[PDB]
Amino acid sequence: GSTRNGRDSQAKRLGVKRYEGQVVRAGNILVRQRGTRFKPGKNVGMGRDFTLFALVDGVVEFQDRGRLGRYVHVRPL
Amino acid sequence: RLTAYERRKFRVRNRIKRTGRLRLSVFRSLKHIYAQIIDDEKGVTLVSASSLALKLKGNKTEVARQVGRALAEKALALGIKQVAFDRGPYKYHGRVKALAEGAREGGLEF
Amino acid sequence: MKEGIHPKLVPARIICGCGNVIETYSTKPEIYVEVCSKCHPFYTGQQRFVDTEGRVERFQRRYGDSYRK
Amino acid sequence: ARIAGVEIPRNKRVDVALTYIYGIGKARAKEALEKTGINPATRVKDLTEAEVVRLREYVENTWKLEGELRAEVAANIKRLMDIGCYRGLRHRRGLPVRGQRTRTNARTRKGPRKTV
Amino acid sequence: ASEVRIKLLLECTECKRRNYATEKNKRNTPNKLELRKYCPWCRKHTVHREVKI
Amino acid sequence: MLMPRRMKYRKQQRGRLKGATKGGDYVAFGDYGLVALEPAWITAQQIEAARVAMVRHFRRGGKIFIRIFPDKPYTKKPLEVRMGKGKGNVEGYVAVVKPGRVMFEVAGVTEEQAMEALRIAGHKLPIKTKIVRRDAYDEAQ
Amino acid sequence: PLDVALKRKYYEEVRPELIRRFGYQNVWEVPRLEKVVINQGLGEAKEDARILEKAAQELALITGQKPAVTRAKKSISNFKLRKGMPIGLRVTLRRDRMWIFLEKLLNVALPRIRDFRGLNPNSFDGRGNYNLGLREQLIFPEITYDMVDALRGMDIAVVTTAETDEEARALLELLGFPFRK
Amino acid sequence: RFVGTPAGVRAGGVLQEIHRDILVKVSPRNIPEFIEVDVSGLEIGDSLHASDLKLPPGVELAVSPEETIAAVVPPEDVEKLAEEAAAEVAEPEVIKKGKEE
RNA sequence: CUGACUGGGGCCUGUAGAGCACUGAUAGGGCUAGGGGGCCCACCAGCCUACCAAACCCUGUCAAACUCCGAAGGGUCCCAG
RNA sequence: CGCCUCCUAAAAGGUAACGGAGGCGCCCAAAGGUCCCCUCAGGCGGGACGGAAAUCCGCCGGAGAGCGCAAGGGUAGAAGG
RNA sequence: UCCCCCGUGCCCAUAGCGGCGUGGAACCACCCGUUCCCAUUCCGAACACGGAAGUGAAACGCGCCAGCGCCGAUGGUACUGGGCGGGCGACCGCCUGGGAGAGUAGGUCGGUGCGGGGGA
RNA sequence: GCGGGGUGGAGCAGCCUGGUAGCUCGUCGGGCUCAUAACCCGAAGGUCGUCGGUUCAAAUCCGGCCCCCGCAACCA
Ligand SMILES: [Mg+2]
Ligand SMILES: [Mg+2]
Ligand SMILES: [Mg+2]
Ligand SMILES: [Mg+2]
Ligand SMILES: [Mg+2]
Ligand SMILES: [Mg+2]
Ligand SMILES: [Mg+2]
Ligand SMILES: [Mg+2]
Ligand SMILES: [Mg+2]
Ligand SMILES: [Mg+2]
Ligand SMILES: [Mg+2]
Ligand SMILES: [Mg+2]
Ligand SMILES: [Mg+2]
Ligand SMILES: [Mg+2]
Ligand SMILES: [Mg+2]
Ligand SMILES: [Mg+2]
Ligand SMILES: [Mg+2]
Ligand SMILES: [Mg+2]
Ligand SMILES: [Mg+2]
Ligand SMILES: [Mg+2]
Ligand SMILES: [Mg+2]
Ligand SMILES: [Mg+2]
Ligand SMILES: [Mg+2]
Ligand SMILES: [Mg+2]
Ligand SMILES: [Mg+2]
Ligand SMILES: [Mg+2]
Ligand SMILES: [Mg+2]
Ligand SMILES: [Mg+2]
Ligand SMILES: [Mg+2]
Ligand SMILES: [Mg+2]
Ligand SMILES: [Mg+2]
Ligand SMILES: [Mg+2]
Ligand SMILES: [Mg+2]
Ligand SMILES: [Mg+2]
Ligand SMILES: [Mg+2]
Ligand SMILES: [Mg+2]
Ligand SMILES: [Mg+2]
Ligand SMILES: [Mg+2]
Ligand SMILES: [Mg+2]
Ligand SMILES: [Mg+2]
Ligand SMILES: [Mg+2]
Ligand SMILES: [Mg+2]
Ligand SMILES: [Mg+2]
Ligand SMILES: [Mg+2]
Ligand SMILES: [Mg+2]
Ligand SMILES: [Mg+2]
Ligand SMILES: [Mg+2]
Ligand SMILES: [Mg+2]
Ligand SMILES: [Mg+2]
Ligand SMILES: [Mg+2]
Ligand SMILES: [Mg+2]
Ligand SMILES: [Mg+2]
Ligand SMILES: [Mg+2]
Ligand SMILES: [Mg+2]
Ligand SMILES: [Mg+2]
Ligand SMILES: [Mg+2]
Ligand SMILES: [Mg+2]
Ligand SMILES: [Mg+2]
Ligand SMILES: [Mg+2]
Ligand SMILES: [Mg+2]
Ligand SMILES: [Mg+2]
Ligand SMILES: [Mg+2]
Ligand SMILES: [Mg+2]
Ligand SMILES: [Mg+2]
Ligand SMILES: [Mg+2]
Ligand SMILES: [Mg+2]
Ligand SMILES: [Mg+2]
Ligand SMILES: [Mg+2]
Ligand SMILES: [Mg+2]
Ligand SMILES: [Mg+2]
Ligand SMILES: [Mg+2]
Ligand SMILES: [Mg+2]
Ligand SMILES: [Mg+2]
Ligand SMILES: [Mg+2]
Ligand SMILES: [Mg+2]
Ligand SMILES: [Mg+2]
Ligand SMILES: [Mg+2]
Ligand SMILES: [Mg+2]
Ligand SMILES: [Mg+2]
Ligand SMILES: [Mg+2]
Ligand SMILES: [Mg+2]
Ligand SMILES: [Mg+2]
Ligand SMILES: [Mg+2]
Ligand SMILES: [Mg+2]
Ligand SMILES: [Mg+2]
Ligand SMILES: [Mg+2]
Ligand SMILES: [Mg+2]
Ligand SMILES: [Mg+2]
Ligand SMILES: [Mg+2]
Ligand SMILES: [Mg+2]
Ligand SMILES: [Mg+2]
Ligand SMILES: [Mg+2]
Ligand SMILES: [Mg+2]
Ligand SMILES: [Mg+2]
Ligand SMILES: [Zn+2]
Ligand SMILES: [Zn+2]
Repeated sequence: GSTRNGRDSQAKRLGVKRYEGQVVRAGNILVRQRGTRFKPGKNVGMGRDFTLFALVDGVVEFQDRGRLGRYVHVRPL
Repeated sequence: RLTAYERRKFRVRNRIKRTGRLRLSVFRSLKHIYAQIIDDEKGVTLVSASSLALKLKGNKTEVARQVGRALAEKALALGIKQVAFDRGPYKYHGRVKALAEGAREGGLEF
Repeated sequence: MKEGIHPKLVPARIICGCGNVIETYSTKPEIYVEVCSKCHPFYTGQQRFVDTEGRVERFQRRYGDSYRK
Repeated sequence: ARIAGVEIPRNKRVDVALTYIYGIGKARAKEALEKTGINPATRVKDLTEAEVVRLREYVENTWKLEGELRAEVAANIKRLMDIGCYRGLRHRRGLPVRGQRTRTNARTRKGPRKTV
Repeated sequence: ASEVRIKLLLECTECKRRNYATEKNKRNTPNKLELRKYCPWCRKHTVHREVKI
Repeated sequence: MLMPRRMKYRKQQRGRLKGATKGGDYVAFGDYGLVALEPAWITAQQIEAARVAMVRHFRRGGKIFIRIFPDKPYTKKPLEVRMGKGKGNVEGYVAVVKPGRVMFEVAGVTEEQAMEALRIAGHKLPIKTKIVRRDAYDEAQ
Repeated sequence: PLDVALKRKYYEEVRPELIRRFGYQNVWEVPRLEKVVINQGLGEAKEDARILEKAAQELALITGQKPAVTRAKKSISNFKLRKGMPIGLRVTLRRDRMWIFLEKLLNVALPRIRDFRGLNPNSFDGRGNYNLGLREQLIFPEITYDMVDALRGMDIAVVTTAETDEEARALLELLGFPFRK
Repeated sequence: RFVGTPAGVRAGGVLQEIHRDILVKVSPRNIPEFIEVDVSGLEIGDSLHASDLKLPPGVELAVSPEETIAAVVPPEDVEKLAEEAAAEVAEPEVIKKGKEE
């Protein structure tokens, strides 16, 4: 008796890193994701693996714009 | 169900907003050509200029260059200098290119 | 159109064998045809060429009424 | 195509060429060249566009040719096959029609031998 | 990287030093790679040429 | 007997049997029903036994409706092996049935004809059952 | 622009008679021609001798317009087809060149056709467009027996501005299309 | 109320009453006691529809007339057991994952 | 004084339950390609189907690797005890 | 036996078993940068050779296509051509 | 400050599919041409230019209709944080706080910001 | 439990490296012989155990089930 299965991969620890109303510095990572679950909004960059991070010091805000997707922003302090 | 006109429109307009500038959007109809500079952060138009409002003459292309020198003229009076060109669905050429160059001679920065 | 990829259009003289001449444009200034719209069998109303047959068969034999009654 | 609906062989004498038409044989060739006064000896390449249309016009107008000829003969067998005539069954079973032995030969109607 | 997909270097065609390493498929691209790259020595762009690794 | 003709997956985790039925809880087709009083995995072998029994009473006549279906694959390790070396093999199929479902409904038959086949059917089952007839409550769902 | 017979005939005879039979209340409501597209699904040139400048040279003479290539959308085993392989030609005629082609087509081509018994009544789109096939390109006047290597016909699609087959049928018959039934 | 006894029933069949009512738009002042149905013509397996529904005054149908309403179907038979027990059933085929789908 | 826990407030989530819109499963009915069967034909179409049965519609259901839905909770940040 | 995807995993992250399923040990000189343009699968109807399926015309079709390769996520307001 | 139209946003189908009706003074569109800028793996179809004879036919805008789509209570239930009972179990109850989904009633043939152009 | 296998009627190739089914005998039709065999000349027949999947395309690559050969199954 034997298994032709057995394997799985290392977990990747994805998801939101900073929640709305939290104060972040320029560079802080905000959301780690596979594809654009959330989209970069004002003051928010997106890296080659979809990682949303803050472009300026300030405060996080989320916005759910329907068929336009969900967005993350940073508002200047 | 979108159309090539509509898609092309978003396609350039989306890239313009992302650079955060004031947008010099240009409308070009069969007879006339309009242009307004908009602050998308407020959803608000800050200055306008159009052939139809200036009652201008014949040649559409020179008409464009003139509504262009116009838009700048009103513009610099409001402190507006830096701005970004919204060629909409219109290829940067002809009438639209002409308005753009008019805005440039006027001193508007882009 | 693009230049240098396109055959050039000129006033043309299509001639038929009935002696119909057609005024048109073409890549060749002069052409002769064997047949046209002005003379074709199906075309000219119902000019039923070689056969106005009506079959003729099969009642049509009739040779003759000489078999007796 | 020239006459009639087909383009008869240029480089042959005008009388032979015509027989390259479905419906016109050696007889009908000399027969068309009589009633038009065209030389039976001349090569087809050497017809006047005048001689062409005259020879053209007679032949096409007197006799059923190429397409329609095939069409009637078709309908002729079509009906014979469909009335249930003896000659019909012979066409419908694909066998010969004219009182030939079938026990041997008969190949032209039958086709290559289907050996056993 | 494989037997057919080889590794290689780019040599500055002016100063002859290798400043960049990369790969190619030598079946798909039998000629030597030619590319302009910033050479840190000449301090400008130069046509760089594929050389044996 | 009953079993899926094909499936996305060969083996299924066991899960639970908590709660009353999610649906299937009202007469829908026939005149009378057999409803489950307690939870269980009813096997295809039982469903067919129960079915055959009912047609066997009717002889000629009636219509039988089977409202449950065995889509859950049942696993068993081969006899006398030890724990481990992977999941058992599929050996049969079961219908996951919670309290309150109608499993069988009958039609085109006298009431005593139906009470009795549904009864005989009921003995063939690993659970307690209640026989019910169509009410306006059933009509109203 | 060009004055030609069919273009003229459309406005002069076809237009009014159409307004008669169907009683349109707007000039633009009445049936028009938009485009005739010619096609050569070829594909005999898939591999073999994928040199079909002979037919592009042909179609260019027939229509006074350089055809464009069509290439394979997907690869096909049974057809021996690599995706993107060059398998056909297509020229789109509008306006003046559209008329001139139809003009020669109706006055010349269909007559020269083997045993011609009229265009197919039933090849009507349902939305008022029309399509027809040709077995031979010799059917045209500009292609002599000499300049051809092999028999190659074509697909011909004519688009109307009509909405029903019935207005389309009329527009085309009024122009000069010969229908059997 | 399926008036009549179907011919499909008299040959051994069963009248599968699919809908024992029908949805309907109508004024409160216009409530029918039922709607009668002629099922006497039905065979195995012949069927009536919402289309075949003959409506009382002032009452309009609220469903698609495509909807079937009653059917006459074959009965159970012990004689089918012989085939049904001797009808072969195969082990189930896995819908695939990976370089299989 | 920043702690466990607690109050208010925002943001995050896809479970329990449920659902069948997607991926699959699924009983019966309707409608209906394809075949099988029974009439009539080989002139190629037709007609009947208490036969097996696609797609669609209806009724009714199932699912860790299905979700149009979707909790209680839980995580985190601010102010306060 | 290392690495990736899904489920188990109890709606943050993490989470075991000789639990359930699959993939990787490559590839691309464009399958890379950018500017410009373009929109799919599928269904019905129509069309010479031409077929279930080549190419052509029309109408319906928000994404069921495509994105080299497994799966998930993402995606035509492009990441697809 | 009100009405219509042209721009450009926001809300993200209560905005959509379909059907009917309506608008050309103005604006927009189709439209008239292809000399010129520019353009077609062919085509002035598209993009583009110079235009103003016609037409609101297509498009668009504005209204109307609930067949489809979309939104959707109240009530009740499932489930459940915390607290307790019951069964050999599979499983089942009570208390307190929270509370779906389905379905029913019913709503919907869009609302609103800013700048232009016209009209009262 | 591990490795190998199923291809005209018999027995083997082709599978690894996807596009193309081959060899000997046998069968059938003809010839030599009085006749048969042998021998000579021509010719038929495998849709590759199945169902699924990958692919543009599968005898070939991957999975399922089926049947066959070989080896293993030990301390106990
Ligand atoms: Mg084993
Ligand atoms: Mg194993
Ligand atoms: Mg495992
Ligand atoms: Mg793990
Ligand atoms: Mg891990
Ligand atoms: Mg994982
Ligand atoms: Mg998250
Ligand atoms: Mg980047
Ligand atoms: Mg990237
Ligand atoms: Mg907010
Ligand atoms: Mg914000
Ligand atoms: Mg605003
Ligand atoms: Mg002859
Ligand atoms: Mg005889
Ligand atoms: Mg378990
Ligand atoms: Mg059990
Ligand atoms: Mg088990
Ligand atoms: Mg075993
Ligand atoms: Mg185990
Ligand atoms: Mg087990
Ligand atoms: Mg079992
Ligand atoms: Mg149940
Ligand atoms: Mg019992
Ligand atoms: Mg229900
Ligand atoms: Mg038709
Ligand atoms: Mg010719
Ligand atoms: Mg039309
Ligand atoms: Mg793969
Ligand atoms: Mg404190
Ligand atoms: Mg703290
Ligand atoms: Mg704290
Ligand atoms: Mg708290
Ligand atoms: Mg559940
Ligand atoms: Mg489903
Ligand atoms: Mg439903
Ligand atoms: Mg469950
Ligand atoms: Mg799950
Ligand atoms: Mg679930
Ligand atoms: Mg919450
Ligand atoms: Mg948790
Ligand atoms: Mg908390
Ligand atoms: Mg909180
Ligand atoms: Mg404090
Ligand atoms: Mg490693
Ligand atoms: Mg997890
Ligand atoms: Mg999880
Ligand atoms: Mg988790
Ligand atoms: Mg962490
Ligand atoms: Mg492996
Ligand atoms: Mg390229
Ligand atoms: Mg790319
Ligand atoms: Mg490029
Ligand atoms: Mg298509
Ligand atoms: Mg088609
Ligand atoms: Mg065909
Ligand atoms: Mg086709
Ligand atoms: Mg996709
Ligand atoms: Mg507007
Ligand atoms: Mg608005
Ligand atoms: Mg509408
Ligand atoms: Mg009007
Ligand atoms: Mg309108
Ligand atoms: Mg006007
Ligand atoms: Mg007017
Ligand atoms: Mg004009
Ligand atoms: Mg020019
Ligand atoms: Mg000029
Ligand atoms: Mg134009
Ligand atoms: Mg209109
Ligand atoms: Mg528009
Ligand atoms: Mg209303
Ligand atoms: Mg909603
Ligand atoms: Mg609801
Ligand atoms: Mg409630
Ligand atoms: Mg509890
Ligand atoms: Mg409870
Ligand atoms: Mg409670
Ligand atoms: Mg409460
Ligand atoms: Mg819930
Ligand atoms: Mg609700
Ligand atoms: Mg609406
Ligand atoms: Mg306004
Ligand atoms: Mg105003
Ligand atoms: Mg063998
Ligand atoms: Mg080998
Ligand atoms: Mg090979
Ligand atoms: Mg022999
Ligand atoms: Mg012998
Ligand atoms: Mg494929
Ligand atoms: Mg093969
Ligand atoms: Mg296969
Ligand atoms: Mg296959
Ligand atoms: Mg196999
Ligand atoms: Mg041994
Ligand atoms: Zn003529
Ligand atoms: Zn250098």
